Amino acid sequence: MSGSGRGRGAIDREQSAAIREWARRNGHNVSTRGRIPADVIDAYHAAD
Repeated sequence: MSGSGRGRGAIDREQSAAIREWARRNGHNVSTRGRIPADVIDAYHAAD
């Protein structure tokens, strides 16, 4: 989201699966696209 200069998103708990599901939940282009977009990770973290 936004286009943050290294927004990052690393929690010491597994978030990667949830990022993908949250992405799917929002209808983002993940799973249909390879990897997880860092911008999507950032979006996941920014999205409250």
